[PDB]
Amino acid sequence: MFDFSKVVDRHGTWCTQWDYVADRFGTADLLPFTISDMDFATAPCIIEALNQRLMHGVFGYSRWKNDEFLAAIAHWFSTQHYTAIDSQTVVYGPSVIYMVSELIRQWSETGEGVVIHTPAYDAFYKAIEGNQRTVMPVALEKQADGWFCDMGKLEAVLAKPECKIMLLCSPQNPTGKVWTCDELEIMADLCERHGVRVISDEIHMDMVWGEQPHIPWSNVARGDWALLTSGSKSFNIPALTGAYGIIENSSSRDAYLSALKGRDGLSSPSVLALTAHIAAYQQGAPWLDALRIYLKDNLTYIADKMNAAFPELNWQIPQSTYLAWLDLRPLNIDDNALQKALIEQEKVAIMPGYTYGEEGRGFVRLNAGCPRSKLEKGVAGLINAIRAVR
Amino acid sequence: MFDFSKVVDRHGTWCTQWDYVADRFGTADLLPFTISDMDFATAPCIIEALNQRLMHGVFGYSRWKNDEFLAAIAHWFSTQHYTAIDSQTVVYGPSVIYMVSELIRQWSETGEGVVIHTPAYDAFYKAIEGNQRTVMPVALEKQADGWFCDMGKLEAVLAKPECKIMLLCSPQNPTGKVWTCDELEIMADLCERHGVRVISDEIHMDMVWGEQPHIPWSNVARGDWALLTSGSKSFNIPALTGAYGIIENSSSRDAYLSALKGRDGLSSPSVLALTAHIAAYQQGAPWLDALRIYLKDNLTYIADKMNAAFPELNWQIPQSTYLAWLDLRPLNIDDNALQKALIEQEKVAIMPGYTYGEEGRGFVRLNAGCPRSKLEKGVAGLINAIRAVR
Amino acid sequence: MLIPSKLSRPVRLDHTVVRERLLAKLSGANNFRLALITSPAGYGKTTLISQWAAGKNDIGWYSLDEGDNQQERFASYLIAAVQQATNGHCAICETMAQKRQYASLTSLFAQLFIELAEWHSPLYLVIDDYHLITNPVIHESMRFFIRHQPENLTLVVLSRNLPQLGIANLRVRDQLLEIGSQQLAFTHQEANEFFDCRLSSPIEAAESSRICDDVSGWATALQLIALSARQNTHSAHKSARRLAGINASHLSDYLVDEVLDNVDLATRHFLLKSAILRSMNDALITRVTGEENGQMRLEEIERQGLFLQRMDDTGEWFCYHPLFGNFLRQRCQWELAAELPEIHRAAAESWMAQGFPSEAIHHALAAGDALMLRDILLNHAWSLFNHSELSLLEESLKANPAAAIAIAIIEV
Amino acid sequence: MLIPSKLSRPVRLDHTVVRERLLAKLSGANNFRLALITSPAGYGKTTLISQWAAGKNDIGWYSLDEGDNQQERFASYLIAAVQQATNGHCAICETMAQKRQYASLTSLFAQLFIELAEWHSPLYLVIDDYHLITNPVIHESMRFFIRHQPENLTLVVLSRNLPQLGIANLRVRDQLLEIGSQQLAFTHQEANEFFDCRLSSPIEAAESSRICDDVSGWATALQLIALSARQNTHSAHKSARRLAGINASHLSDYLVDEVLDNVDLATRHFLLKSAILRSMNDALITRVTGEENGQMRLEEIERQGLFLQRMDDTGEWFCYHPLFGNFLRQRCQWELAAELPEIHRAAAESWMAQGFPSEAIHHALAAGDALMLRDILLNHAWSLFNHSELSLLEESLKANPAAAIAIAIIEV
Ligand SMILES: Nc1ncnc2c1ncn2[C@@H]1O[C@H](COP(=O)(O)OP(=O)(O)O)[C@@H](O)[C@H]1O
Ligand SMILES: Nc1ncnc2c1ncn2[C@@H]1O[C@H](COP(=O)(O)OP(=O)(O)O)[C@@H](O)[C@H]1O
Repeated sequence: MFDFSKVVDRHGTWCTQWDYVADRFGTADLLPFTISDMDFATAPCIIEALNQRLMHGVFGYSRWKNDEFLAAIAHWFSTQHYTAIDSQTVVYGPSVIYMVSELIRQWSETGEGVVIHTPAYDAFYKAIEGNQRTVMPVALEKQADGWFCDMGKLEAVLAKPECKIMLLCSPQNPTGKVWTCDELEIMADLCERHGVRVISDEIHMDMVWGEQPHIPWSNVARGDWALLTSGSKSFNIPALTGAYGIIENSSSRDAYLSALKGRDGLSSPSVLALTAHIAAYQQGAPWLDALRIYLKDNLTYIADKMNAAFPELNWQIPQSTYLAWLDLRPLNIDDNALQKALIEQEKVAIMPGYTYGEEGRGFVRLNAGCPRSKLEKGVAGLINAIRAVR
Repeated sequence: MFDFSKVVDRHGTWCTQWDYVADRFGTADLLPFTISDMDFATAPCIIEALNQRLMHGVFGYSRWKNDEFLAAIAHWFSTQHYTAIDSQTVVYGPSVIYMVSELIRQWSETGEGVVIHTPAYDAFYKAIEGNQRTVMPVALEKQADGWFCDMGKLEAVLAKPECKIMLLCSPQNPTGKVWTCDELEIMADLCERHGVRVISDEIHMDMVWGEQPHIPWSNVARGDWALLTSGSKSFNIPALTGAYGIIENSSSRDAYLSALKGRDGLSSPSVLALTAHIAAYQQGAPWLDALRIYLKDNLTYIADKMNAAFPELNWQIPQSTYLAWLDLRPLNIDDNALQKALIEQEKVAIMPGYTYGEEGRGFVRLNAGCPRSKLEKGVAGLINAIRAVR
Repeated sequence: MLIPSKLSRPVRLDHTVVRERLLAKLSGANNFRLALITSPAGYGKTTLISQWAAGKNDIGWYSLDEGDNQQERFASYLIAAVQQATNGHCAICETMAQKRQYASLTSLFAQLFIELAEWHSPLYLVIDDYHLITNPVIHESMRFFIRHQPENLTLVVLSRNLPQLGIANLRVRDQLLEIGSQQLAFTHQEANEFFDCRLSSPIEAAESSRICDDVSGWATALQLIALSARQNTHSAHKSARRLAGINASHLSDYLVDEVLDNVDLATRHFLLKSAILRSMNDALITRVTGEENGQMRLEEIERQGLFLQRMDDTGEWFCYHPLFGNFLRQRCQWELAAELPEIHRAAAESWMAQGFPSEAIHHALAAGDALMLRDILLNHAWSLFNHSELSLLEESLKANPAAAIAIAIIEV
Repeated sequence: MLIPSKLSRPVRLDHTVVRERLLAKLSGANNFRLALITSPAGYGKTTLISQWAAGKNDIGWYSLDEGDNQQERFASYLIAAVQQATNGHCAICETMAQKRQYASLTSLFAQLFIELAEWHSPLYLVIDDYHLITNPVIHESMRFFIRHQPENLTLVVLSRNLPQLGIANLRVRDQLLEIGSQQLAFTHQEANEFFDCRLSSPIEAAESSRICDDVSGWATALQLIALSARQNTHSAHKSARRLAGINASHLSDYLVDEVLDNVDLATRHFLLKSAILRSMNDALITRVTGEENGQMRLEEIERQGLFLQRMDDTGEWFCYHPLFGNFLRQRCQWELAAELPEIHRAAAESWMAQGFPSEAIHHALAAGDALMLRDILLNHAWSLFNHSELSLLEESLKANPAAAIAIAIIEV
């Protein structure tokens, strides 16, 4: 079938992981685990579809308000998340974060707030403060089994007269928490009661490992809302910029479309991104299932090795991602010492945790979306660098 | 060598010209001349380069602050416009209009003005008013030989305490006027004297037919300025969204880069757009020269046929474009009657002139960037529809 | 007023096979929150629901049409179905629905559940053809409904495809019972029984089974072969060959060739004219088609097997099967494109005569007769105001805008 | 103060060949606004410009270095060249440059042109190595200069590549004279003459011609083969084979193998130490290298043919050819990486001794000696304030950062 147990070079292709030391490191001869793409080649169906769109030759203006694009999106939702969508509400955007920022500019003024769950994805802070909107964070709490938002503190935050938007990352990043039906119910009710619109970033929707399925925002969605996503992380094609979303209250959908086409002139899509998304959603299910199996095997290998090297970790593989958010606090080790040991004694770049702010102290973020050959070296390096500084 | 005397189907490829009647027409069985791309297939060098980037397979994150991208841009400028550039001032953007809008948001407040020359490109009004900045127009005046901006009225406009930006389209659109050295000198001096920054949109820089060549903004540029362009119109690849520009006063370049990467999350480029631009600029000169010859032949064929059918037109081919901005006012004909005759009696869609506002009354805009087979039908249709309503 | 044809369980199962395979599956429907039956049109799922419902009395029924896509009318009809299921028990919410003194469907449903909690017996509510709803507000409110309904209530939704009801939530908590397309198809034994009960010549069982699979057990396909053989058009296998794997477009020209051309032209005109009506009874028939033995005509049509179905046992209201109905509409918009506006006007005035201004408005705007709406308004301003058909009013005039200006001068 | 080595025309006339065609091309340089000479380093274009300048007296000269990339120093040196070309005629702009009472380079140049218009004789100004300028303000001001200069002035710019001077504007109006890379290369006859005048063994023209083309007529290539044959390293064709089509990297290791290893180690140390100096005279040599017969050492080096060139006929100042100079710098940063800071300090204090605080600052920040800058400051606060070297002061502090923090405390 498919083979993921092979290394593609990725040298000399301008890629931010293998071709650029700064600022991931300084030695430039490291094994990189810092950036959150996957080392795999995308699905052969997407490649063949692009190859066939290339033989056409002409690359004139194209339209995204298609009929095959929307049909493919609806088919993906129905057969992979058992959710039905009104395909006349799907909108296009260059990137997920662009749509997030546009909606923030639309559903709030300057100086008002945007709730997020921390440790949050990096770019969320950039998008929120770049528009001069204040971040209002709510910390997930790790305990016995996974991470748990405390609805008391969340409701206390939402009650503020300034909080207008809730930027929900589902599945969460980097913890990998998949929200349960009950959590989504309560969050939606609280948001509706306190007049807070919701933006649901769901770009990780496909990489779920738990036995409970991820639940879409639209099923619990009320009034104005938005569900933004892309097949980039799922199929490893972020180099073909393109994202889609679902905005409701057609007045808001229309305001967004006006801003996208008129004010910022971004309406012309990338015809190859649409070709990739169509081919992926209509024929990329076997490839994606094989990849899911492989990524779960990698995560469980990490868990075995680590929990066997230091019996007092008790690390469980995350609910849904291919990014291990390792908690090293039960080892009483200092992170700067660990980072120096990793860089110099071992030559392995592993993104530290304090870059996520204060909630990240004591963690590391290990990209597991790579062939096992590389993962073995990475985890051996981490184990050695821990022992050598313990 | 190359062959442009052949018709590519372009049916079923989502293209806004051949697949979408609305709102170019209503009959949906027309010969379309409304949208400003070219019916040609792009250069075989670009196609081969994309094809070779596809066989790699991986489409992870990429970087535009490259060394081959910048080298190709500098080589293009030096060998095609005899202008040298500091390649560490080149910035990237998703589209030309996006960069225009970002700079407008940066170099002015709300309610201030943006000078443009009318008849202006359509999207300029959208970008200027979408940001709630008032347009302050200056009308070119057609006379004996081409169009002439009157520097008296231009200076009168610039003197306003509200005018802050000048959005210079060079070569102009749709008139096709190429500014002379003296015009550029005087405009730059006037702008500098009255504290107006300049944004030079130069996306047509390559399609110049006159004997006097195109002079970039940078040679006359001072203080803060910007020169935005792309190889999209030149090589007919707008379906691979990507544009570049040169911003000066590194504080402004840095503010723009911050807005592009941080606030709007658009920094990840389209690796295939960069591949296309590199291949085009390093190897696409023979193709472009052949295409230049063909387009000038098409424009002169239009001129021959029209000026022979109605000896009182006296239409000269434009200075630089592949869009004929035909002046039909010396025929005393009504445009709505002409448009109805063109749609119904002839089945030929030709963009009317009044869509450019009041300065466009009496003109039509005929896309000449097509094989001659189609151009013959288009011009025969226009001649017939004129005679049948004369 | 409420069109009775929309609030009654279809009947007239003169020759319907009954299969436990599906009735057994539905037997436990009280333990769940939602029974979702989905398949393309013509499955016979609606016939099964009517069968399953013939053995209950505390069960409301609600058939949908595109006009239901407005929210106030939707609420009115839904509360009507609830009353029929509980025998007038929910009076307060009924008056709130008739007087439109509710802020939003969710508040109306909260009030309904206050009353619903008191009822202690199993309750059932059937909503037919949910795919015709495209209003997002209605979807939202129906999700709220399913989330907050009392446990003794069970909702039954018949739809063409997966609806936007928050189904994944229910599937997670095992509160959902589904009967998909595959289960609804006729098996070999059922096809044998069907061709036995309906045909003049008996068919060997294997031959019926061969007809059964090559058409995928699709019910309306079987009905087509049956009625074709009734007139002895073909031997069965030839008609099945004509029908095997037929798509929407080929179904149309098949209907054109075999069902329209094998009747007399008078009945053809009758069908094409009557098609534009949503629900038909004797009065509307005799008004639009001019033929006076209207009830005679309808009952004889139903005897002929042309996809006409009652909507109550009293034989009062009738409806076409949506496939055949839409086909007849599209064919009439050509064969009689000239005679459309006067036919729409006759239908509209006949509707108003029976006391239903809303269908009159629909058919009038179909006709394009402004002064028709003028007379509808000065003839029922009393009921339009006292029953507050205000959104009806805004859409109607807004949908002759220079003539509509009237609403402009009314706006201030 | 102004380093004289930067304001004087190089004057070496030993084995140089006279190229008449290029001089003819330059003969009409007064009719144009700009004479642009561009080629990779080692072309000999600078030698041609000096040859073209040996026959004029009213001609200023200005050699550039990376330190010129600051604007005030640039203006000072440029006005100095103008004075040398007009013999002190422009006094007002000179005092304005020395007192830095100008808003911007454009206003200074406007004042200069007021004075420039009065002069009635042809004027010439040579700016060497313009590729070292990367300041956009300087580019802008030089474009203004070229646009507004009086017609009797002609600007000559020597550069590696096309500069940002608004050249297309001039090319349109035919106010530009270019001498590109191709014209500057030595032809066959010129190569014959060159090898004749410089070698101890006569070279057949065809063999010289083969050596001429296979190295593309590149001047410094020829000089390399010549000096190699002077020590009788090789027969000429073998060295040419070693040099044919050589890139930057292979030029480096060629220099390492053939020019550095074929001298005595004392001279090697002399070269490697002296390389870090921009312009060298006897005093700086005897200070840094410790060898006391400094002028003797320099003149004997220049005799040996190691790319040392005078900067005036008085034999006072010397400079390395930028290729060989940068090579020696990169090699010294390894062979003597340990001895760098004390050498930088000696150079800095010797510069200050001669009255030039700016080069002292440069070499000190190269050494990384904070208290060295402290002493430079308390030793020349009088000249730093009276000659207003304030931007020098601001930059230097960031590169004694705690002292810069004290400067930040001074900031307020
Ligand atoms: N049990 C049955 N026995 C015989 N015929 C049936 C049976 N069920 C359905 N049919 C035939 O198939 C058609 C089914 O229509 P149906 O699918 O119930 O409409 P809907 O679109 O509302 O679901 C009917 O016309 C009926 O004649
Ligand atoms: N006319 C000539 N005769 C002999 N040798 C020359 C002549 N011109 C240049 N050269 C040699 O070539 C080199 C040219 O250096 P040059 O290109 O003038 O430096 P720059 O980088 O400033 O242009 C010098 O070292 C010189 O020895």
